[PDB]
Amino acid sequence: KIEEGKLVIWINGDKGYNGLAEVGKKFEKDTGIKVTVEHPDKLEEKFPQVAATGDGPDIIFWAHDRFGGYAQSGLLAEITPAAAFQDKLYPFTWDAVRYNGKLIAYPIAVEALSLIYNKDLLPNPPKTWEEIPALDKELKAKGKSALMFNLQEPYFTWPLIAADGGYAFKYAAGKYDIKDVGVDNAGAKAGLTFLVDLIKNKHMNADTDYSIAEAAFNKGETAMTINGPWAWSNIDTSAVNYGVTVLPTFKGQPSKPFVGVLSAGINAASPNKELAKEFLENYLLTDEGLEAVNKDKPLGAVALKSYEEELAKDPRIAATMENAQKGEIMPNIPQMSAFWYAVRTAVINAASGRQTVDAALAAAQTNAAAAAEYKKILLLKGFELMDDYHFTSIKSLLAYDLGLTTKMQEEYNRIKITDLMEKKFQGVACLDKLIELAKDMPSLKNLVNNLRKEKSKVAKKIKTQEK
Ligand SMILES: OC[C@H]1O[C@H](O[C@H]2[C@H](O)[C@@H](O)[C@@H](O)O[C@@H]2CO)[C@H](O)[C@@H](O)[C@@H]1O
Repeated sequence: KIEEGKLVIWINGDKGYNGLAEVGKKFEKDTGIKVTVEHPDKLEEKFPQVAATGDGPDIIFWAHDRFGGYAQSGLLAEITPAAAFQDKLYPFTWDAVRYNGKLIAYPIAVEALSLIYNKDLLPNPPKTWEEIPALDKELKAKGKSALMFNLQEPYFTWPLIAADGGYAFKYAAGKYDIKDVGVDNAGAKAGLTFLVDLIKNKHMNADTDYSIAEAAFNKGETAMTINGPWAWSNIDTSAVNYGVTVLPTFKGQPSKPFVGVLSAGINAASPNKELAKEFLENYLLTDEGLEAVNKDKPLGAVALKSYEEELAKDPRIAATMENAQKGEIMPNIPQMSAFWYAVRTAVINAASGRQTVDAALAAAQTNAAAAAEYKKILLLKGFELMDDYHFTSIKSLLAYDLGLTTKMQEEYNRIKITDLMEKKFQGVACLDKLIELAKDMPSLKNLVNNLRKEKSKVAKKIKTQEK
């Protein structure tokens, strides 16, 4: 499926993919091996879909938080660099790409969000979130606004949720406790409430996304944005005299961004693993290779010691690391996918008014901790106890809810439907839905009765967890 004798690379559309293609051109000139760089939409979801069957790119780039899930799924080749190469990168960046004792990617660069501000509109940026409402009032009187940033991805709101105490998974005695989630504690609620209050008081708009915020800052319409180093080169080309600085404090506490390590993994199905390693170690992870990417879109604080010694003198990188040091490196555990999905739903629902802050975060807390368990019940006590005839009928009844074509209704197995069903009906909702759909099927009445019992069992187990 994957073509032998060339390299296909996937990297996100906000990174320096034209600079990476230039590294690939040098590789081709030395070796004759052509290197194609692509930036597919929804890359972090598309890779595990195609790689599951042995398709996809030779090399996948993403922040390290997704890579434990990919490795658990067997989608990644183990990385075994010689000690001489391993010593060229900072040890903590190798930690970010180690999963169950195995290196599963090459670390490239350390990313953290900073406060970016327009020095002509705002010579002295605010030290606190709490000052921003008054600043917005003052700027609105000049036809401007104080702050716009992407409110569709929870990555950008996390620094504020985490500031007063919110967390993802508790790190306890050397490992993450996948049952101890910190998204509905008092600190998380306080931060999300402040965000929702900014929207209620017309200092931000719930529909603001990456493109809208970037355009508004780079056109000089808003005084501040929150973004990572990849954003700097577009501001450079704009007319904005900008600075990069520490994020504002909340309730006197630093904002705590999730720190990501841009990482490159090798597809377990690649027939080009030797070439992919040669490209990543000896073409990309060099001063000249990282510079080629960095001049396109800045990487942040790179993992390669020799080149970071040059970048560290840049005040923008100093600000990036100051923010990174106030935050936490993301876990790479497989549960991160469910965490991000739950938190994305909570922030969007709270910002839009669809849910209160308390209700939105309570659901995200339960579902980040318990989605896997509800899915196990749905699969093993629901779908695997019904025959193919009834499974086909249930897929037909779910066709509108899950968007299933006739071919999808034909090809999708019980594991896939379980995944899709819980994405649509999060947590306990997926059990309720199957119970509702199978209430009236005569041959499934026994199956349905036990699902009610299973639903009750986990409800008890969920409470014993919280107290
Ligand atoms: O919003 C949740 C999202 O956050 C992170 O994605 C970041 C990425 O790390 C940055 O490099 C940049 O591209 O922005 C993304 C947010 O739009 C996580 O890495 C990702 O897994 C998670 O879904």
